[PDB]
Amino acid sequence: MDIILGIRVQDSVILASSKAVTRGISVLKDSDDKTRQLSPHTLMSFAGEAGDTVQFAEYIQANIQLYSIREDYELSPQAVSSFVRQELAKSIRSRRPYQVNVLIGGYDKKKNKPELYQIDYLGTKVELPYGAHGYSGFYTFSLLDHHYRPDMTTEEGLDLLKLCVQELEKRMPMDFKGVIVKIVDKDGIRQVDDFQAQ
Amino acid sequence: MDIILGIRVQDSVILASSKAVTRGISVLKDSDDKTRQLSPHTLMSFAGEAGDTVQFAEYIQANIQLYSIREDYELSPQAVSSFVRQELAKSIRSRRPYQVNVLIGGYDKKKNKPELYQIDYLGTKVELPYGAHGYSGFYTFSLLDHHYRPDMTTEEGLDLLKLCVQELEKRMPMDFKGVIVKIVDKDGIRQVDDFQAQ
Amino acid sequence: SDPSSINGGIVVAMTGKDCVAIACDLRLGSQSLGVSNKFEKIFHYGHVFLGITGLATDVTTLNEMFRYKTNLYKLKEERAIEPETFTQLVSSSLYERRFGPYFVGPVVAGINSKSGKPFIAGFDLIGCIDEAKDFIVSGTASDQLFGMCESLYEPNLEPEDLFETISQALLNAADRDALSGWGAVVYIIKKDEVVKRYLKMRQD
Amino acid sequence: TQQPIVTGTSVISMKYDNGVIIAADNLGSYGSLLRFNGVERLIPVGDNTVVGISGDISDMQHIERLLKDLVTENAYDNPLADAEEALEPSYIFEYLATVMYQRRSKMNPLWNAIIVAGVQSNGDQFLRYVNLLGVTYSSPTLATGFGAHMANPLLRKVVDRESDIPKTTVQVAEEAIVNAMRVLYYRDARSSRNFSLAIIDKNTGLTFKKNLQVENMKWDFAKDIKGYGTQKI
Amino acid sequence: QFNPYGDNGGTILGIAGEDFAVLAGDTRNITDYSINSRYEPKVFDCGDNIVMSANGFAADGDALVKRFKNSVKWYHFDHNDKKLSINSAARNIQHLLYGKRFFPYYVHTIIAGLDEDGKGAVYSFDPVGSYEREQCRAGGAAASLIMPFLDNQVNFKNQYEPGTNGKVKKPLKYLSVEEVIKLVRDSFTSATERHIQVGDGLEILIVTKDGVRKEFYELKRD
Amino acid sequence: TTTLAFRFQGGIIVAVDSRATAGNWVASQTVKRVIEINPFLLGTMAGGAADCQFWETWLGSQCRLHELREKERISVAAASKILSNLVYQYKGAGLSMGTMICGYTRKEGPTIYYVDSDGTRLKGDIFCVGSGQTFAYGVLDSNYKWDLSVEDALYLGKRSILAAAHRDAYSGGSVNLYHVTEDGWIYHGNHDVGELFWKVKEEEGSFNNVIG
Amino acid sequence: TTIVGVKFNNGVVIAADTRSTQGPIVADKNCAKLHRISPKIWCAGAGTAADTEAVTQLIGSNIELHSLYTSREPRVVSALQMLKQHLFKYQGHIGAYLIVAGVDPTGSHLFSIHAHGSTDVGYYLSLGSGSLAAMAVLESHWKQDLTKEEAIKLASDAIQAGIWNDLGSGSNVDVCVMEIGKDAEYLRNYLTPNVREEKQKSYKFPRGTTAVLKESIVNICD
Amino acid sequence: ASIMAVTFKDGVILGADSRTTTGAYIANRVTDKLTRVHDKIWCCRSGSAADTQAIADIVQYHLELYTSQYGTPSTETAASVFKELCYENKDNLTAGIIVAGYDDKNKGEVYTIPLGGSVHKLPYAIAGSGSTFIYGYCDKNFRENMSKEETVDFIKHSLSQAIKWDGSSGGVIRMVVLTAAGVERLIFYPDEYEQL
Amino acid sequence: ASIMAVTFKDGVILGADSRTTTGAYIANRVTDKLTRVHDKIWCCRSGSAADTQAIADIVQYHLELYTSQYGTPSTETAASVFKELCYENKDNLTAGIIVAGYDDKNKGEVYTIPLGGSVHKLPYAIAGSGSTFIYGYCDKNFRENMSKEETVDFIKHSLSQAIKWDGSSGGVIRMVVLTAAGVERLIFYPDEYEQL
Repeated sequence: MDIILGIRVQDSVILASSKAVTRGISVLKDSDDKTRQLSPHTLMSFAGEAGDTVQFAEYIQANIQLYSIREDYELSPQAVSSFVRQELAKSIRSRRPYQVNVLIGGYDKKKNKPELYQIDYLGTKVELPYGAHGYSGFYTFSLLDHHYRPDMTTEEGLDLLKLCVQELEKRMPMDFKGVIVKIVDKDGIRQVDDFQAQ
Repeated sequence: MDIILGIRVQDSVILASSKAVTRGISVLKDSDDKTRQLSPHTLMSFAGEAGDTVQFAEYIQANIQLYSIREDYELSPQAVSSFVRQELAKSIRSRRPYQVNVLIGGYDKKKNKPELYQIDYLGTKVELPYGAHGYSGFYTFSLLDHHYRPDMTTEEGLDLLKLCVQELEKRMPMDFKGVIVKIVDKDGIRQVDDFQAQ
Repeated sequence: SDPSSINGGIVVAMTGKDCVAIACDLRLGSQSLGVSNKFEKIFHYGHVFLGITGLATDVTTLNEMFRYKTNLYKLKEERAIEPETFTQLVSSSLYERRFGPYFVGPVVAGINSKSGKPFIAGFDLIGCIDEAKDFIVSGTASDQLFGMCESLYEPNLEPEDLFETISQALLNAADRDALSGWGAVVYIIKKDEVVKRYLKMRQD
Repeated sequence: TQQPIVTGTSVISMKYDNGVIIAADNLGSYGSLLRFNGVERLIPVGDNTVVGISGDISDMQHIERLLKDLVTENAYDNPLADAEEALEPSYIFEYLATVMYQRRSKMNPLWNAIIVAGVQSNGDQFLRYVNLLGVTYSSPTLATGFGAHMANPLLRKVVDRESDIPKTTVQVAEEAIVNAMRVLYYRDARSSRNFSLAIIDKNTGLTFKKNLQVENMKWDFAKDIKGYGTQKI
Repeated sequence: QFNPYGDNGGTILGIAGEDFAVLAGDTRNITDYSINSRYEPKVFDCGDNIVMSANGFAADGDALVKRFKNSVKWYHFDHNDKKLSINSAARNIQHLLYGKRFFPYYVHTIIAGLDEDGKGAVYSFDPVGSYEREQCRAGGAAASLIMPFLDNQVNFKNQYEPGTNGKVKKPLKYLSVEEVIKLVRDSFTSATERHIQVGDGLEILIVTKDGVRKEFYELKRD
Repeated sequence: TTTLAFRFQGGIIVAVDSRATAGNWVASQTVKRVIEINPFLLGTMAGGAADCQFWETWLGSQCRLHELREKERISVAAASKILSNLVYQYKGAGLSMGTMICGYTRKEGPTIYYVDSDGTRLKGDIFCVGSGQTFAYGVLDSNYKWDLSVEDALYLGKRSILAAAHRDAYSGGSVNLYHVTEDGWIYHGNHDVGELFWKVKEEEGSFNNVIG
Repeated sequence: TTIVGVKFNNGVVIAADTRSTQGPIVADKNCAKLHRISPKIWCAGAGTAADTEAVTQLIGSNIELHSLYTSREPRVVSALQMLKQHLFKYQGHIGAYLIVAGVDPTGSHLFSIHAHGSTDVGYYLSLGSGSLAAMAVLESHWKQDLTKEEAIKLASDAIQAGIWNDLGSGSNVDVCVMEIGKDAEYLRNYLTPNVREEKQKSYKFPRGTTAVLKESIVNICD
Repeated sequence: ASIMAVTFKDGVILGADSRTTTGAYIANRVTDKLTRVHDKIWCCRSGSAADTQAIADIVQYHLELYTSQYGTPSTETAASVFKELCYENKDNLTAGIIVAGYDDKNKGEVYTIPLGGSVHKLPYAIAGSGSTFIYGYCDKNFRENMSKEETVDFIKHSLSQAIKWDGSSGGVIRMVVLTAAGVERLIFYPDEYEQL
Repeated sequence: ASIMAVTFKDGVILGADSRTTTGAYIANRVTDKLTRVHDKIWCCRSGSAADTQAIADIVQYHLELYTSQYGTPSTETAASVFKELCYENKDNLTAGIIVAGYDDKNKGEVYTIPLGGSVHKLPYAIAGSGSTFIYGYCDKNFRENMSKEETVDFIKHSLSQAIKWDGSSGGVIRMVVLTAAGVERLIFYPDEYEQL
């Protein structure tokens, strides 16, 4: 793996996601959006097993675009979360288990708060200020512990994010070929395409 | 493993050598000279097993600085090569075998030609225009095949070298944290410390 | 490797004079890495409490499940479900998946509202009901908690006293445990009032 | 790193008011085949020590010659070989125990459980166990291999703690030891009806009984057992 | 295959006092599920006011005790009957254990006596000879049922001064040999209940400047 | 286990945890993870408990033996290469050690060598080793100037160890601090991680997601 | 676990210990291993705690419904045949080892059922980890045609043998006496040999010892 | 186990030991290895007690039902019902069985069903763990058309040996005599068969 | 293999089959499993042909040399030289041997050395693969102090059986009679021992 990051601030949630796709010996693509939009104000980044990864995220995309369309209501993050969880917990005692880890981040239009949820391929779900899957956590959690305030402006938090990626490029053996940073707030899901040099 | 390159031109031999030292999970050093000088006009880059690597190259350094000092003659490259080979071939049916791969490059002061030798941990030795150990060869040998002339100036050959490293940084999954390029010619062994931006 | 201990955590329950206590740590971690310090292992259904240790995605699943099951008991049975009963529902319910178990170590604790009798019990992942007058322990510090309780416990503790006792048993086991800690919470359950205190402990 | 072949089963023993008792059947078995029927697994040394051996019979016969050899040595240049400076249990034990642990530690163990029983120069009861690993321990009541499981519980009902030893007559110990051997033959599948039993009193010396037999077995009730549940006829 | 190792169980605990030290162990010696002896002692007087215990596999610990008891006989003959510094026997044991580094004495091993200053000392060992000096360490199967309790009732951990909110740690006192003995024989009566490998008897060796004393207390036999 | 060492203007800082575990069970938190080799050199225990104590204790001997025979102090470079060589001699016999050998000599300056079971010997400026190694690296990497007040840089070690003790289950307990000057090393106490965590949450404003 | 059964002249009696072990630890020092199938058909459970309970609860339920279809007292030999065939359907994957005894209209019965589905009829039987300790007592003291009080002493004597001489068994002695004439009597903890001597101290903490961060009241009913 | 069955002038006789062992431990030393599937058709069980019991139990039924409808079952039929179970279920069973019975036409009939599930009709047959030691004694000492007490003796000796040499065999020696005049159960105790 | 040795009034008799098999194939059907280590001390080989051969070869020497220096060797001694080899080399050998011989004092003496390396003196002893089938016949039909032709017959029958039942045994039946009056080698062919 395969870098999946995310930090929830005051007014939004931010998700980092390595750009690289590696097939054993060669790096096949240097530009992979490792995230599906689940709805206007809810984003899901993901990493894990080869094919299992995308096929899951798209199944969830479908099922949430369907509940959106049906009740003409934007399903709240807490709920999209607790649904994605159940769908993983279901597949863990199944025949071939989805082997996928995800970060769900979105804006609860009703509490006007940002929320970040972390769910592993087992169905283990917990809500966090910041989170990560794979080994991404070891190099970066020590920095977040230290520099994180929950009142951080969206700008203050992008800064702290670049600092983590920098540490991962320094002490991590994998060449993950950068990140794509996406932001989720009241206005929805936008992507900062000026990052590896901000 | 761990990038070991080398190309022999018209008037010299050039050795590239990844700068990174990785201990499983963390990258411990970003600046490793993976090469011992065997004598004024003979250089040996190397990669392979953990401790086995250095301990060998130094044993060879000693034994060649000893033949140098004893006969006050600078042992020729062909010979330093065929000695290092025998020392590996000896250890392959030994109790614990040196697991080391090496590139020996140096200037034969008597033929006034440059020479590059490639030797794997088994004692497999052959002389080449260009060479590499580990997987380094797959991404780069296709380029050398194409762009290599044996009349290449030392400058023309540095250019072609940068081109190989660039391809390795693009299609290779390991973050090897750069190279150190050393050059061996009539004047001896000097190191170009302006490379990842020449 | 072992499922019963990737995530971590412990839960402990005791009886006193007309009261009961149940407590846990707030730790959730993948192996060595601690991930959350706000992951409680104790859930309630009416006046019956259930602590569950072990694998997170199963601790969570069983909460989600017993809410469901007990919510319907309330509607269908016209009353809130009793501790003695709920116990027997956890047994049969766990043993449903005998050959593909939920990797959990449940502890039931609460007070029978008709008889006012204190009640605690614990299970293994396939539903054996260990009912016990004294105390029930569970988790990655199965051992350490048994050690503390066997010494620190006397029966018929007054509530304000049994909080000190149960807190000290939990705290001091989790400090000798690598995979437990990071906070703690302790419910003290009188016949009609229920107090929930969080604790101060090392954070390593 | 060997493995047993011809084996002999349990050895059982307890101490009492004056001396000690040890017994062991006369069967060495090739796997599931009760092959050899005249084996003696009580080895007397002097008339103050009896050594009982369960486990690999080939390694037992070796240990036997080691003691016949160790008795021959003791006598050399020693006018008191049949008195003061003659062979004591506590010696014979510390010797075998030293060997067993040496052998396990060369990864070529002697595949046995050994119980050294006897009386010392000074009247003291001596009873101790040592096995192929070098493990050593001593209880008022010791048995090896299979006897450790059924024989002990019966004997400990006579000598539970040390304060019980002086109170235990000799005919009581013998009666309790013979019982256990009967029970061993009811329930141990690698057992013989023929056994040997040795008593070592601080007064009467070494009394070594060869060619005994389990008597007074109760099997009358088997006639009334038919079927395996439902069956009546 | 042949497997040269065992478990004989039992459980030992060593506590360093201010002017004394105790080193306690149970008397039960087992193999698997059967009982071997109810009395076969685990804790030994080695002379020069040093008591030790090599617990885990009996044959290996018995053998290690023998070998050190002998290292003392010869430090005498070799250095004119000199007393073996507690701290020096510890180091000699490191070299004993590490001698068989690649085929170790399978024992967690503890010694107790008095340091050259008269204060109490206890040392703990790997099976390969890592040693550190300890205030109180338990080794053995029931190690985990004792330490938490000791941490709490001996080093007063997680205990605060009442009504100081939680800012003043309960002040560390120092304890009569009679008090430490209380905690020892309650640590054990506890363990005996919830560990099947513990019971039968409890033997404590006590080292003062006056020498070594043996106290013995019965334990549940189930 | 978490151990770390680094060079700076005022010499070398060494910092360690003290937790030692047998699975889920914490058997001692009173472990001297820094080995006082002789009064001018330090080693860091990490990997195999005994394998470190022992060969570095032995190193201390071979070091004295070397100072008597040459009436001059042994250089970090050669102190370490003796240990590296002795250890490579037992390759894959099952030795386990990962240690930083630290010293400050007339001729070499502050000098740190990382030496491990494999036979590796590496001169560096910053090394962390153990389970919580990645956590230390994180704190060290972001807050490390070379010209750090000997007092600020002693705090940095105090804290790169904290970051780790927190997350890692297998690190924790208390922190040992050492300062290495040309004149020798100076102990800087044993600060219990329990109490230290709280002290740092207040003064730093950090660890903000830890309700206390 | 230790369980036994003993036939006497006008009935049968079955006994068990009370210790449940997860590995080397004792989880319940007193769980009853004495299970009821029908009023006068009880059985002793050894093996997987859960399976002796579950497979008892079941056969006993089916057997209850069957005594109602048939308007007839439930027979030991029914509970045997239904248990036998259930356990066997399950290729031994259900870990129950039972001593099944009782009185029905056909007399006194005593049977043992192993997990793979084998059954044994006898006059004295023992199963479980102390099986061999108990069977050694039974083989020494059983004569044909016991009496109620003789047969009880004997089964309790045989359970003790297990308790002491086995690390797998311990604590108390449960009994159930099924006389042919009378109702069944279940004497829970008929013997209590293992009572924990009074501790050396009392560890009741002075109120306020524990540091609290946040406190609050949760609501119980809506 | 350790079992056999012999035919003679007046009928057939079944014999067995009584020792079921799990390991080195004799779990039951009085086992009834002679099991009844019909008035005068019985079996000898050997192998898994749980398997041989389940089968005999299931044959006892097939034959109780065959009696209901179609009448009294040939000894040959009892054997066919055993084979059909053992063969068609070979992969999951460990049972070697000897079916023996008396009708009036053929008198003594004996069928041995080895592990495979094959079926072999014979004058006498031995089986069970401890049979290996008496293939010698039996082939030399067996005769056709023996008298009743001649056959009891032949069995008592054969099984006296099997038990001497086998650790997985022992207990009492059970016999069951199947003739026109009825079913007679025999038992011989250790104090008796060892002194031979 | 399939071998035995019996003592009697006049001495000792050794008997064996002649079938060494590797697999299902009879590589030699006329093997001399009766091997001579001295005038009137012979052995019966069973187990690895390569191991039993090497050992007997090495014992033949030890005893030729013992004769040179110290004189004629007790039958007991031959046994001790076998045990010492078999036991002290157990980890690397698969051999079960029967040593038998005649001196004038004791006459008939027989020692069986099982695999372990243990040694057991006995009146008669059987061994080799096909022994399992005659433990029954032999215990019942053996007597002490038999006559010469009584013992030949006892062996002919015992071994006639072992070969009937064992696939790893067969060929001709070899005997060797050891008495004061000398060494007499016997052979009985299949057309003869089968008709028994």
